[PDB]
Amino acid sequence: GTAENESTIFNKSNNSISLANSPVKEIRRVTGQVLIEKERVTRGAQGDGQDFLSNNTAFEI
Amino acid sequence: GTAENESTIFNKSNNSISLANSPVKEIRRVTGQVLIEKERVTRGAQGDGQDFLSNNTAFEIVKVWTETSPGVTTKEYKQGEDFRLTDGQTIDWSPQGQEPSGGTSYYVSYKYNKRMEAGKD
Amino acid sequence: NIMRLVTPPLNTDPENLQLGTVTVLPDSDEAVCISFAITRLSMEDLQKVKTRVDNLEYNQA
Amino acid sequence: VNALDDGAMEGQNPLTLRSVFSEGFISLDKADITHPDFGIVFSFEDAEATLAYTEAHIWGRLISAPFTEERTIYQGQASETLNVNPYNIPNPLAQSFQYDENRTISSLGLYFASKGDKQSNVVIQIRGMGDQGYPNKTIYAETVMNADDIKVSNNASAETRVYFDDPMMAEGGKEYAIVIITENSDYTMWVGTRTKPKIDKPNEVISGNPYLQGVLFSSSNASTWTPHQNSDLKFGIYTSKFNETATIEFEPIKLILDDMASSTTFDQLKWEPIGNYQDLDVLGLARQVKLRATFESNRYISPLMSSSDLTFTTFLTELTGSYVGRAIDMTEAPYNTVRFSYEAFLPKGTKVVPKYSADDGKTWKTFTKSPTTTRANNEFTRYVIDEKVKSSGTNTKLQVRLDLSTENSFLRPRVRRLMVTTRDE
Amino acid sequence: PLAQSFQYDENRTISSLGLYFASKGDKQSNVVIQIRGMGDQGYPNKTIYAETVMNADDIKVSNNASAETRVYFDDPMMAEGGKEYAIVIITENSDYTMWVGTRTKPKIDKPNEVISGNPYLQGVLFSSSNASTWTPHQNSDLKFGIYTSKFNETATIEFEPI
Amino acid sequence: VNALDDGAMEGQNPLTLRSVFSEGFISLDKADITHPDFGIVFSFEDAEATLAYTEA
Amino acid sequence: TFTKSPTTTRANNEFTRYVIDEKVKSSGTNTKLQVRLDLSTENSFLRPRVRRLMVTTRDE
Repeated sequence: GTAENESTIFNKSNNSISLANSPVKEIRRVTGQVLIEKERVTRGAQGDGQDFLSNNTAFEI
Repeated sequence: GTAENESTIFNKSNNSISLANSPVKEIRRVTGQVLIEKERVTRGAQGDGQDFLSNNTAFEIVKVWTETSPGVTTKEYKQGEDFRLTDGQTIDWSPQGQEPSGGTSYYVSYKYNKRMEAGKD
Repeated sequence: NIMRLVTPPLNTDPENLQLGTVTVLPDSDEAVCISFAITRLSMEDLQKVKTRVDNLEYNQA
Repeated sequence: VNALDDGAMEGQNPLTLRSVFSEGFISLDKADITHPDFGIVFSFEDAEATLAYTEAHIWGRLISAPFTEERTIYQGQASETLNVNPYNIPNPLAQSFQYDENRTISSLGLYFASKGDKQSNVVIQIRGMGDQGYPNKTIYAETVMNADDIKVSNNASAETRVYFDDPMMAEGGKEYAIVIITENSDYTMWVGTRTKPKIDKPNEVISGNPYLQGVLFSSSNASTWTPHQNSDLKFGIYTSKFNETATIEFEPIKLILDDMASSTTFDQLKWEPIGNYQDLDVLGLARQVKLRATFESNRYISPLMSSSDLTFTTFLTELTGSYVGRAIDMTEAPYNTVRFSYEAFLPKGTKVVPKYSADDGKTWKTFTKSPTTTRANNEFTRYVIDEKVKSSGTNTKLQVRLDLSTENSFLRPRVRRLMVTTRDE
Repeated sequence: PLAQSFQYDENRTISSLGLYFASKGDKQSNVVIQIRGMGDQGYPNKTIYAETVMNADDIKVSNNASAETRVYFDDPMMAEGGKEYAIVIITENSDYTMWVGTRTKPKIDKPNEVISGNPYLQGVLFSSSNASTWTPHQNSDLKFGIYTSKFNETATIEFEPI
Repeated sequence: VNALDDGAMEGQNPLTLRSVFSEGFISLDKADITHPDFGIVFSFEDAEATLAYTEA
Repeated sequence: TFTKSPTTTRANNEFTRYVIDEKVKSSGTNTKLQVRLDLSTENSFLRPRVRRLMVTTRDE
């Protein structure tokens, strides 16, 4: 069996989270929202242009 | 090339969202938080048991209540002493508090991640 | 299927008698065996069943 | 059959009869009274279930009444005023009665000395009497009377009439008690007391008991009743007798020349305007046209509808709903055959569709077989279905349902004595 | 004997009762406290769900209805929602009195104030000469208090040092 | 199951269901309270039975 | 005393249903029945509780 999008609200006070199905073979992906502090950027030479971040999955600044 | 977990905040004022890469072949999967209102659930026969929701990707319970007539709330159940969410699949009545009577039916409202369907959603 | 939902295969071939069902736990040596074979009833058993019906209607009265 | 009369079921993990389910319609315990399709009202005195009216501009007149009322019980002597809530005035009442025969109670007569403001209301109920001669918690009828409907007078002359949406069938030899409840502290009623002067004739005094077979009661919580042996309310009970047929005429009223074809198409004995129509016409193009409706009357006609004045919108309403029983766990008794039995009374333009679920109401099935019919009485007919619901394998759950619907408000179906049994064959 | 009816709108676990006595008998006297069910017609029945014996020393008294004697039962009383139950107080001694609140009467500690409404609307004071036939007092109710409990995960006892 | 909810039994020569016995713990009629080993106490509100405290 | 171990089914958070089905007599038939339950505790605070006792007999 495959489970996808299995979900939990994370707590700072309790890091551990459980999986619903007991006999787990392997985990394909764990993912969640992460906050980065103080990343360096250099401004591109074109006027009014685009500067790229270190990750391609950003969604609020 | 493969793009995964391409992220965009959904705004009620503008339903459209753009894809970053131009020459798109196929969309593997679209997934978003959805709210269900007034899902009917039937209370199982084991006391202090678990009742299964219609979707196995739930994560928060908004309201659990009964009505004798449309829009008249007969009782509302208090999360954390009457019931709790378990495994993201079930309302669990193992807490000390009140529960719906065995084999009766009641309403649940909850949030879940829905895999969206092309043409339909 | 998952252990909560798993069920034995459905068969109606008259040329076979079912003896029972074996359930194997997911990735384990352990298995649960149950026998369900359709056993006969002898005339003594049927008379005993008739007496039990007699006692039932007596208790109903 | 024995389970039909048991009438009670535990709230949490109930012991439940395997392969048996029955509903005597004598308690709410069997019913799933919070399912979104649930829409019945109960009549515990008759052990019957039915539909109540719901309100979901030409006016109509009831020329021929479906029944004629008669005042069988009337206690007229009055001497004093008693507050409806004596034990909570800063700084409920009942009155018992009985009949020697089976009578159909259609309406009640009461006399109020004073009332509250416009927004206040009074709840009128009929409750049964226990073996020890006191009111019980069972309620056979209930209605809400606003202040404008409650007439008042300073000489016990004004008689406010109370009507119920379902008639009260009073069995002979059984005591019943009228019950009057209101949260307001500014409601009073006339009461006749022995040895006191009459209000309108002080020269005379109430010599004997006002009503010998009844007793006035008072209570601070509508549970513990204090009797007043020497006092009885001033009240009158009306009993009705239904007739063969009833008639309505709508006051004289889409394109006027054409619309008569549409009108006469829809108005039909087996379409939504069931009432066997007739029509009087002037000159074709006239907006002045007079429609007339007629139906076969019966003993279950609502006294409220009969008393109240109609419209073409309130009339010709589809009342609908369901009975739905609590789901039953048959894990220890799997089944594949079901015997569905019930008695239903079906007036013109009514239906009763039995259903079951093998999955806690996640889907609903319908029987393919037609029921065999046996007549129970003049009204009710017994419908029985015996079908092998599953060709192979066995179900492990059962939930039972009955869907009631109408074509108009006056004619409604009734059901009773529902019994469902399951087998493995 | 006297009794006082009460009810709850939910299932509650009754753990103890609170009563107020104006006077008591001698050392050897005792009072039997019981919880009995309420019949369909709003009167106490013969069924007894709890019973205990309170000695004179356990019965606190006061001249201003300030002393509260606490009654505990060996088994908790599970009160079902929507059902009426009646505390019952029985004693053979004729020197036992209790405070009662009656509508329109002055309060003991505040004579300037009077009990305007019913003291407890959903209950009725009862009296009987044999604990079978009860005469209700609609305008009066006992001064009492009922305690309900919520159980926790674990309990711990500590003993004095050896 | 039906007999579980009866809770009534006659003293002298009671009619009893053949091959059936059930106790609802709602009345003393079914119980042999005079037995030497009888030391259980009923809780009719819960229809349960348990043990009362005894110092010895 | 019964030689078989009971089969267990859960009722609610506290109680558990114990069921025993045993051929008490190999040959012949009994003519009397008297049901008994023996309760015991290790301390005063923790005690057992029993309910819904049902006993039925058969001839097989």
